Amino acid sequence: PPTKKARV
Amino acid sequence: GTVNWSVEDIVKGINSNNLESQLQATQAARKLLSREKQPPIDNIIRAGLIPKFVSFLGKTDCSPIQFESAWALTNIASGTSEQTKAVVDGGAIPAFISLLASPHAHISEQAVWALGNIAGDGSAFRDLVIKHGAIDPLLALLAVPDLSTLACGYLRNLTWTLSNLCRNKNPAPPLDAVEQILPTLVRLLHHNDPEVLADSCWAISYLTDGPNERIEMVVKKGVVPQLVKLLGATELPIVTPALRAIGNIVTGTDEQTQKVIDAGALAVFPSLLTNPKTNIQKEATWTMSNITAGRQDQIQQVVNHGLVPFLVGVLSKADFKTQKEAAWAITNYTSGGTVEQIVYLVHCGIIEPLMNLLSAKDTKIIQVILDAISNIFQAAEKLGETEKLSIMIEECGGLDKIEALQRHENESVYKASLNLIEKYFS
Repeated sequence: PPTKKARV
Repeated sequence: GTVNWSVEDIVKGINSNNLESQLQATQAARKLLSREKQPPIDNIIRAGLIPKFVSFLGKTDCSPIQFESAWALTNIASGTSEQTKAVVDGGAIPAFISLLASPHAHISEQAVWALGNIAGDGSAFRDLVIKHGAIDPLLALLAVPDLSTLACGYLRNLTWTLSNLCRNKNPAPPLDAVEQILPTLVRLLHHNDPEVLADSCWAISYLTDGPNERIEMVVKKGVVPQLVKLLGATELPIVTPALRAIGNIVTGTDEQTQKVIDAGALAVFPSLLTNPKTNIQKEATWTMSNITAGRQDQIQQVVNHGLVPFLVGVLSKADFKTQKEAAWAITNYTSGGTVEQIVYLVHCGIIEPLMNLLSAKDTKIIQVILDAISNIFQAAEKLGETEKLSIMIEECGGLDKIEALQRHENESVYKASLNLIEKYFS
């Protein structure tokens, strides 16, 4: 999984 | 119209003495930061806007600006470690933890998300989020009789942030935090949403990626049967972390491995060892290698489930990394197995693919294969059948490869090969 994710 | 503002206009609005102008400018910033095409994170930081956003997090009387600033900061913190650090340095951690108690679900969700990014940066920020007390309010958000009454996206974000609190090593998370989180993870592992299940399995895989004491923390909660069940799922995003967790667990003690076996895991490995996804095959063969490294009754369980032919198959044809894991599984088998089990291994056809792998350009797999051959020859001696094995190796071209290895760069390689030649081919 991703360490971080932006909200788009 | 908050679309396509300039950073300069955003600064003008945020520096006004007007809460509504500040809100409009903060939403404009949020919209800049939420475009997939190169969001201007560094320009936003350089304009000095993070402390303003953090202070807006505390404006309980204007929930919309709380939300917009939470979103903007989430997206800043989703970037590089330096950008996440910028968010942390502005005091965002305690402010987001406070927002976890917001009566507005979209705001507390945004706070969960932001803390997930911060903790996901690494061990230090993870542990700092924990020290500020994030775990209690996070877990309180999940204290409902039926998880199905929570919004799906909300629950997914909570699960993901919790998995980031379980993630990373050097150091691993604090033991007391792991014990605090684990019951909720167990409950999430029985939820029916594929993403919740995937991220719960990932959290478990993180917690089992360590020494036997951590593995034991997890195994004591009784989750291994559920992990095996999920190992049988059709969704690859679930199988992958379930298999990772199972493999981690079987790196532990023979008793922990036995708990995996008792849960019925081996019955899934015919498909896993033939899975069309290369990484599933590799990790299944790695798991098998750490099961054939155990007790003779566990090797015998591998035999009874019909898995030796599948190991022969993976040794015969697979991605090379999977073949190397299979060679490891064979060497462990032959090192720990009885004479009868090694005989059975030979009768399933291990010798020819084993030999064919000796022409590989990898020194470690050659060492492993030679150790395997030595163990098999030892069993043959114990049976007085070394000549049969010598002939078998000669008929498939193995003797040529071993004699060629006699003159190899690596020391262990040439020593072991010369030993084999002198001992069984003279």
